[PDB]
Amino acid sequence: DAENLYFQGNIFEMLRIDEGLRLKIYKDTEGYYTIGIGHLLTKSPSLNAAKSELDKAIGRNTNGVITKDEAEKLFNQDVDAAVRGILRNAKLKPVYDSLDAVRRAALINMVFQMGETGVAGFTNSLRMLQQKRWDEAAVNLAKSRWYNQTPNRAKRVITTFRTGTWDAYAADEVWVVGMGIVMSLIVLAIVFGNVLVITAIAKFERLQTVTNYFITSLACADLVMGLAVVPFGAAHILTKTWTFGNFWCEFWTSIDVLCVTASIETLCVIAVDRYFAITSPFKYQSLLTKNKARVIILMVWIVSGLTSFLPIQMHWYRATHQEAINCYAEETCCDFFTNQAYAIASSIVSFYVPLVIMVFVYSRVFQEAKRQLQKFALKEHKALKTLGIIMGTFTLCWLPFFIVNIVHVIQDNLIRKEVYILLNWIGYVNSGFNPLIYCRSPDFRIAFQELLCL
Amino acid sequence: QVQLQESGGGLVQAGGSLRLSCAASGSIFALNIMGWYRQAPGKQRELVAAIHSGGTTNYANSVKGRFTISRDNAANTVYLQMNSLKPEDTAVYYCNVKDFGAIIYDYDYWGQGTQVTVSS
Ligand SMILES: Cc1ccccc1CC(C)(C)NC[C@H](O)c1ccc(O)c2c1OCC(=O)N2
Ligand code: NA
Repeated sequence: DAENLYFQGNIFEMLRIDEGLRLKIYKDTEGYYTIGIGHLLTKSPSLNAAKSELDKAIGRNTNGVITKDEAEKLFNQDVDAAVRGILRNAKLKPVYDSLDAVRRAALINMVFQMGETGVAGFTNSLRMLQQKRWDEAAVNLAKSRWYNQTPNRAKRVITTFRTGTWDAYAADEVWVVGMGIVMSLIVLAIVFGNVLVITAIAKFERLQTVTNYFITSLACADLVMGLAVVPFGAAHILTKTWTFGNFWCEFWTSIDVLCVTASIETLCVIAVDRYFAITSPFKYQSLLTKNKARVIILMVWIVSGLTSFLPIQMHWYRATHQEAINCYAEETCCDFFTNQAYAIASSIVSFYVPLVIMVFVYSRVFQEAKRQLQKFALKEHKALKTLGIIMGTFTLCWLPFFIVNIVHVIQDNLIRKEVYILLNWIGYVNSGFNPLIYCRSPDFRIAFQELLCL
Repeated sequence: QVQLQESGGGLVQAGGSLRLSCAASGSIFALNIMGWYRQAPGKQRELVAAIHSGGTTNYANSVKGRFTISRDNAANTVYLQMNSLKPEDTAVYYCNVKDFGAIIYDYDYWGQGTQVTVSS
């Protein structure tokens, strides 16, 4: 065939899209216990009946959790048993032979899902597929109990029967490709934006103010994000696995939490800084020295380390359930699992306490601007819009993740993994936004031009 | 796009009194620092007296006890009282406003400048 280019058309990548890969036992749309790539364990409502059938199939005590390797072997067995089921049947084999490669997979898909016996019950639709009446079979199949239970999956399989191509599955890979370049643009923006801020402050003797000393720290935290955290996370998602062993998996995870903490806590420190800088400028200038500020920065990074490298390297963050035990053992797994204790304690430090202070402080600013020595004019609206961007961008990017992070702790299975990762990535892009928020000063503006000779 | 009108300067005898005055024409943020800076002959620009929108003040260590800054009700006008004038107070006095519209940084508005000459 000479084909090693992506998206070869077959039943394996087709079902992987319809079924998905889930290592721990779950319930399908009907309520039956399924595991791996669409493997029906049992129809018994008991979870212990499910586990007993699973242990019998795998050959060991699994505790409801199998490995990737075990999941794939179950997959191929289930596919081969579907193909063997088709060739053994008297209604499936005549139709199966007379189908093309693409429409053979569409049949296997149905058999794989609702069994050999069930599929052979489609007398009319099989009669149409045999006589090559694809569009009638397509209309007809859409009138079944199968179409009402899993419509999204049925439409794809029906479309595969009608068109005879992989159109309904072809697009799925394009979106992975589009995803990959966007990640690149994120990394680029975070790196370029923050390397600029740090250079501007280090090089120009005039951006050497206390507030900028906090900006530098925020810019440093965002810098390590786009260099270490964001790219490695991108590769982890794109390649579906982790190829740097267990040590760098928890080292990377440590850098993740470290920089997110140091970033948000600095945003908090900046808000407080600007409160005193604005409300009481004479006390602010005399009390807050550059040495005192460099101590504040150290402490923010120390707290950050305490909530990142310390619990993680000492494995205190670790969960105890079987799926977490297996992933910790697997050199190619780096999924994130924590206990209630850590996920709550880290969230309060990394996000919630900074959030509260920032909401409080920025309120005290707006509220104290009303009670100064003073028409409802222009300058106040533009100022209110500024903190609306300052506080709005922070909230919109990090709040949805840390809420969901908590909800996943309270009630398990409530948040699908895809969402938890997307919302985490919406938090990552805040590192790109910050240089557009905290560096609009006329001094930054001038420095930015001279640095790149515009 | 606001303006700063300065007035009050001129010639004055040693030990004489003088009253600078600056009015801010335009819309300035409710939180700001309105004050005066000066450039002595052949010396750098130095803060003289400043006043926060919240009332509090600040002075250079060479004008404390002699110079006093105050402001108006809502007209945003600032008056600088300069008593016991010395020859080292001979300079160019600029009226300044630090507007905190952006929160993160501060926007400076300057005055045109007014000369003050003390007869040594
Ligand atoms: C490794 C992997 C695998 C799948 C998906 C994402 C990831 C990356 C991970 C989850 C490490 N990102 C860390 C996330 O940004 C984060 C930041 C600060 C925090 O305080 C916490 C936190 O995680 C939850 C928490 O309780 N604390
Ligand atoms: Na692992």
